[PDB]
Amino acid sequence: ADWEAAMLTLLMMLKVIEKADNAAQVLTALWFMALAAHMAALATPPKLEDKSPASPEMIDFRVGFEELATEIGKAIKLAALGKVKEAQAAAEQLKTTVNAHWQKYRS
Amino acid sequence: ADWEAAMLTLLMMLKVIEKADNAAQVLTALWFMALAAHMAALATPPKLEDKSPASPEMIDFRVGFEELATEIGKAIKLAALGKVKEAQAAAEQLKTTVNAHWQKYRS
Amino acid sequence: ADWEAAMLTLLMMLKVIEKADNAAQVLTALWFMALAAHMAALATPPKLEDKSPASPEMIDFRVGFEELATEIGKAIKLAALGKVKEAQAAAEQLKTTVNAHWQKYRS
Ligand SMILES: [Ca+2]
Ligand SMILES: [Ca+2]
Ligand SMILES: [Ca+2]
Ligand SMILES: [Cu+2]
Repeated sequence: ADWEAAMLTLLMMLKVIEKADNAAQVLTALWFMALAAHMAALATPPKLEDKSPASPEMIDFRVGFEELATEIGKAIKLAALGKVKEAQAAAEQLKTTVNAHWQKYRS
Repeated sequence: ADWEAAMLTLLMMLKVIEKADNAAQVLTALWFMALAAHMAALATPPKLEDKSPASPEMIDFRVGFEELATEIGKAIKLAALGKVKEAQAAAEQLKTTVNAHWQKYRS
Repeated sequence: ADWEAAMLTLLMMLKVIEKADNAAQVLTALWFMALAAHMAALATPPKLEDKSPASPEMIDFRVGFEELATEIGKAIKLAALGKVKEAQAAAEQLKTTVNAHWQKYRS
């Protein structure tokens, strides 16, 4: 799975979260977000493969991507604790982090 | 995903398993149990972060957590082989391992 | 999760893909295929554990297994891009790679 596959999975799963009804689905969808972010952890967007693993421009991508992953884990939390709507509220701000990270590296 | 997020996912997925009907769901839910246990493999419960990675008290947590993971894989087995109920019977004993591991490290 | 557990998951998820209707399910099922292939990446089939990690017969298994994983990522693509049927067409050829890899290492 390359970078744009996981990001499109994140964006699609966020739509499944806002349209879900129970806590099992939002926990299921958030875990897929964690799964998609886990598979593309070592991946590189098609914009930065010509920039070094030690370059600040791509290490920006490394902190921003793992910042996305830790916010997902905070959202998986409230879904597991039963707070299904605070998780959906946390998933709404998560879409901001997903949208911003995707736009500056997508096409 | 921290330790208590995965354990609450395990406990919730065990409830989805006993309430499922086919083999695809129990295989789906058991794979999420494997996924939750995989994401929190290197994690540490909020009780032992002040105990060393080489301490016997936390290496107890490392064997007990990976013992949980290998029992999950044995349960993913029977669900994949079509033995949907022997998997649910294996998931019931899996809840014992999940409950015992969670209680001695949860809050 | 051992090797035959993931392969039976792949074979079962391929049946869920051809029977699905939207793009969320096929993306969900394809991500489980990526998940099953990820958990059994370092695993070894019950036929080759008596053959070295540096032997060509098992390194054949290593390239063939990771070739399966990269074809999955190409299938997760079209499902995420909305091309739900080109993904199902890509999942049909994926079953060929799954069947061939499974038969020469299964029992
Ligand atoms: Ca609805
Ligand atoms: Ca029922
Ligand atoms: Ca149908
Ligand atoms: Cu992993």
